[PDB]
Amino acid sequence: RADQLADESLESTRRMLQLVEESKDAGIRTLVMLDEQGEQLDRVEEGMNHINQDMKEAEKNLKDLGKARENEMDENLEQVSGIIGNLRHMALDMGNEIDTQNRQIDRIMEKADSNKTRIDEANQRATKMLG
Amino acid sequence: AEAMALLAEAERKVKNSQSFFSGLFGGSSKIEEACEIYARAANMFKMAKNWSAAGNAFCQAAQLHLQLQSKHDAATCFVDAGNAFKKADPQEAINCLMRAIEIYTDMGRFTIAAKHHISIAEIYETELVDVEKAIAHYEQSADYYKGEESNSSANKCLLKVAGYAAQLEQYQKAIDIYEQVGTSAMDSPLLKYSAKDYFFKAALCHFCIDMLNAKLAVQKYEELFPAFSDSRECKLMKKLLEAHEEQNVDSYTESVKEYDSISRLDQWLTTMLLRIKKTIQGDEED
Amino acid sequence: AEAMALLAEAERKVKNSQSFFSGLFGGSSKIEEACEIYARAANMFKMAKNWSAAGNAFCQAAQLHLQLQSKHDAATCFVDAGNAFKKADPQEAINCLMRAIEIYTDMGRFTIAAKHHISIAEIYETELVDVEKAIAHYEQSADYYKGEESNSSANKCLLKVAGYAAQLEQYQKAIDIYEQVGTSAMDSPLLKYSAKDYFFKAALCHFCIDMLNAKLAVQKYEELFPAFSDSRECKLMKKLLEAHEEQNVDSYTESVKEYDSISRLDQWLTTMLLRIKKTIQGDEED
Amino acid sequence: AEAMALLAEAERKVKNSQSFFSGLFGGSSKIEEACEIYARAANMFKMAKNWSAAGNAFCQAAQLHLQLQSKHDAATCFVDAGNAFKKADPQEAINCLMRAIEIYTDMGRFTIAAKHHISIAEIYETELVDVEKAIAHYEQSADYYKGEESNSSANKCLLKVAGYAAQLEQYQKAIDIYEQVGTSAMDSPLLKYSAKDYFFKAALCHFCIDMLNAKLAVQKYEELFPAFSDSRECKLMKKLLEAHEEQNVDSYTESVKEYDSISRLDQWLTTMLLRIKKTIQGDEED
Amino acid sequence: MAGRSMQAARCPTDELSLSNCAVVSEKDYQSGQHVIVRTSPNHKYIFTLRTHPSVVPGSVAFSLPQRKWAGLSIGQEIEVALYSFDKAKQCIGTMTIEIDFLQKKNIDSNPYDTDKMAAEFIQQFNNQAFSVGQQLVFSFNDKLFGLLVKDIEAMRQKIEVGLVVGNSQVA
Amino acid sequence: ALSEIETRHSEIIKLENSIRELHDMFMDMAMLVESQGEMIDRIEYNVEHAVDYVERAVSDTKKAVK
Amino acid sequence: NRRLQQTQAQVDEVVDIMRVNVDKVLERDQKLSELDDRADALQAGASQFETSAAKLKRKYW
Repeated sequence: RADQLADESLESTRRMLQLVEESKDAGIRTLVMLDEQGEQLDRVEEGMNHINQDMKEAEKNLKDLGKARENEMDENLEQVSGIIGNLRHMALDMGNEIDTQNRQIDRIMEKADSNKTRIDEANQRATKMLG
Repeated sequence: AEAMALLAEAERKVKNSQSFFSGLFGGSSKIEEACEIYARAANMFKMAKNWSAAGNAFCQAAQLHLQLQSKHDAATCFVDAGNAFKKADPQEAINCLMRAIEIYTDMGRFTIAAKHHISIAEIYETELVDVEKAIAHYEQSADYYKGEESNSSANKCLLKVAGYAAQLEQYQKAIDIYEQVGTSAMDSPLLKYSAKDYFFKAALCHFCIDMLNAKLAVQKYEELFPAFSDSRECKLMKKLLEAHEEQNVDSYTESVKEYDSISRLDQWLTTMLLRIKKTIQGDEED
Repeated sequence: AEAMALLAEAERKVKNSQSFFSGLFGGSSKIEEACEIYARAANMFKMAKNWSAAGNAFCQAAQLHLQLQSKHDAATCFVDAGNAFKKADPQEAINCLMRAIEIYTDMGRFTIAAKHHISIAEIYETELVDVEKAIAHYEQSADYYKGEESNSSANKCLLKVAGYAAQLEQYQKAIDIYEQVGTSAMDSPLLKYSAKDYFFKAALCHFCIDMLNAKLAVQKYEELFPAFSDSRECKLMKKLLEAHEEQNVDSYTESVKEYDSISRLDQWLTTMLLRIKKTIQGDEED
Repeated sequence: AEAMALLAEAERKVKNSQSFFSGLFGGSSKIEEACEIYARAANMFKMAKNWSAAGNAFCQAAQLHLQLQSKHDAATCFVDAGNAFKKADPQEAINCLMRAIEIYTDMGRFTIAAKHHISIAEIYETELVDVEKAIAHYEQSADYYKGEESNSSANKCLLKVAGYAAQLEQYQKAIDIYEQVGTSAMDSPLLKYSAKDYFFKAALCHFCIDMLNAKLAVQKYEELFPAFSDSRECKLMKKLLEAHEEQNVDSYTESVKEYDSISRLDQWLTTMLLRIKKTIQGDEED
Repeated sequence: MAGRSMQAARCPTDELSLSNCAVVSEKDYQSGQHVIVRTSPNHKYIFTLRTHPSVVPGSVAFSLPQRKWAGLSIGQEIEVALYSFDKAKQCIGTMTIEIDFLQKKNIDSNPYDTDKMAAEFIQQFNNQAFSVGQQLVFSFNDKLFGLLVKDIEAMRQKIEVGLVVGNSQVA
Repeated sequence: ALSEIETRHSEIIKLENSIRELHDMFMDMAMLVESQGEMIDRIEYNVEHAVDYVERAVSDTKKAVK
Repeated sequence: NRRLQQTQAQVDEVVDIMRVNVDKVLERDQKLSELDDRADALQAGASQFETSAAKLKRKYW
């Protein structure tokens, strides 16, 4: 048991790597997207802004027209440590991407709604002058 | 079908109507028509990877788009142009972007202005190698992000500013930035982990100080050895502060060698550590 | 370019026209123009770093927008004003937001109302130090979030509520909140691991009880000796409950010293721990 | 602005006009006016937290909207009604949502139809406890997701289907679902990661087979010992298969106690593991 | 008297670093005057001035030792004010100092006559201010040491800060 | 010394334990973020396209007054 | 040796980092989930405006 633990747990330290390494792989796909999506939402936000503009004009037109075993076991830890730093790297990129976009969602939701109203009002004045 | 044909038709219509042809309403429908033409051309140019032609074409459509009276859509067109030129053959990548921000900024759109502002400072460094002009942008942009309460982005920029400020000898101006970005990081228990590296950078950046500018900054740093995250921060520092106060360019140059084990040094650290390495040598036999 | 000129023209146009200016129609088209003017001014006042001017300017454009009937975009303007005063030097940061919510709320927009509602309680606490009103907001806001079934968000706010409820002596009312937020966070296996801290906080918060409650809550908690995370919750608590029931202010302040290694104590914990540490002595020397 | 008053006037205008009222044109807008009224009512109903009434109000504005020809914004109203009743104290949360999907479905909006479809099957289970219909919905919903290229979500629902299918005796149908969701997961080497647990669940689910359906399922599983994710799936299984093939309700009951260390056993696993723990004794005593 | 804002700097040359004196500009003060550096409303330090061209107007340069005692910083802002001593009851008549090899690189066991140390110390640090617990460097026979004031007496009244004169007896 | 060798193991496992679970989170993570990634691919679609629907409307309205 | 009993918290600290990372992302899901029902539903009304604006074109233009 004594050795079945100083080695088995040692295998866990070795595994402790792929465990925190597979996490990076899982983090990459996330970050890679969070970044890709970040730029996407930029062109997406343009939509809420593009519509925000046109609607103003559209409304006006509708208004104008409407009217050594332990030595290694100690090293593996250092390995985990070096990787722990990485976990911080992603934790920040993921964090700064989350907070920057959440607030972006706010602006999107705002303008999107603001324009929704203009569409409804215009749709109630246009539907009548149909055909 | 061909872009070379479209550019031609677009040209023969992008002319302010006058006299009888102008009639009662010359209309901006012509200039806009041409804009749509050039956009259609620039795109197929972007197909044959002609880039150069794509970009210059977009510049045309956008330029006319200004004569149309619609600064917004034009601005984003300038962005399209920048996107072409950037990953292209010629330059203008810097021009288009400047021509875009001059529009977003004056239009009252800082939120996006900073978005392209950082892209700008990001190119003016990794390409033009114009650090002095890059930092100015990383900074002004961070001011905008900080204006939009977007702490996160603002810090992303500040790190760049200070990060490259120390490279341009601006060490004190660097530590100040690290101190600010460091204080405005504790209020958020979601940055605690990162707050270390900040203190490490700031304690490393030295404006030729000989005192405890760092020996005091290391103390301000609340740490408890069995924390680790922190071990990758002040531990080494302490050992560096002793090696400097004793003009020993061997204890410091050895510590950088050992520390480069538990935590590899990036190009930044390498360059600075070497500068500090020289501040010792020139000081010993002087 | 010239804000001081725009503000002037701004007021010179925002006025129900008459005589030959009014003709047959007049109002909306004009007042809106003024709204755009003041927005344009407030913007450069923002780059000018005046803030105060920018804020009051947005207040102007905002108030004006209402005189045109457009509560929506208006309220969003009040948000801009709030953002201004916030990262500015004067007050009004709280007023703008109240004027924003009074609109979003009555408009049937609770999803965004809560968005600025939490921002509100956040300023009213971090700045105004008005905890009694802040809690009222964090709570009502959480109710809105809970209505949208935005669980996580609602919990964020509740955590705020309880967290600042234990600081205001309201210990019992805090544990209750931790219980609610604990029962509505078990069905989701993405919050299992987290339900611990809740039980830890709830067990720490003592309404000066002289018995179980905490010894009962620690029991209600599901733990296993092989648990990993649970080691950072009740395992400590038990030892604390024993150091309390035995009025031993030597075993409590010791175990907290050990725990401050495997899981560092945040400001909150420290504050309450010291409070409990005092209750022990206040039972010894009595 | 009295609620019940609005509810009255709304009724005064929600009716085909006639006499001098009808005049020249009809009233396709009258019905819309009424919808806006009831909405205004449900607003203040949601204010006083009387939800129930708010929901019943939205049902009215929504039903009326249909009598106008506007399925879109109508269905959205049915959603508001559902969110109301849901967070409210009465039922109806099931009716509004069904009346919502029939619209999102007939119209051509399956993305959103499935979005509410999962909410539905989730309520018909955690509330009404009607799994026989919940599964039906979880499934049809996953089908829609699987047609929107939306693979993940499709699987999200499938997991629910099989998950609650095995908890209803449908053990075999469950392993089959796990096989499908397991095959449609390898195509994405970005899912390789979760494709384990599926094999674990499938190997655990037993329709009382006398062969080695599990010893075969664990074989089909490509695993490598040094692997980590995998050690949390088949490794245990093998040991469980041996403890079953040897009618030993001790090695199995102890192996499930050990695995519970390295990997916490959720509710599901527990229930099923116990079912197998009884099949062993039952086979010993058969 | 009233005071004036200044900026901490670095010691010009080693010569001024072996005298334990706050180097300043000739366009501000003069070699001989005394001042009191103010960094906090609870921390008051007294130094001796010594002009030098290298120094820039509106700043006081200190040596490494001093800067490791007063806890200053080349860049921060300090308030320096003129200070006058009362030679009638502040002159040092017997000041004890703790000496120890400054550099661990030059550590020997050879004998060092103290009488000769107190004769060269008063001949180099004459007409200067010293405080209880002050740190500095001493150059004796091309050998650097680390002094540390322990007690200061007048020519008996124990004083926190005194002025080393010619007939100053050091131990 | 046995005592230290046994106490060692005790702390090592308690460490090994906490590890394995943290790994469990990323697994579920990659399954969540991706399930959300597809929920955005349609957004970008419905957005830049809605810009076309609105652009076509604002254009027709203008040419309906001049 | 001590590194083992020590490094133990070097991860228990990260176990908390992800605990928030898993929550942060999930909080965005709901923010984007609702935005998915108001943004898509938004253009839905735009479709009504596209049809209405198209007809006002075949009558007054």
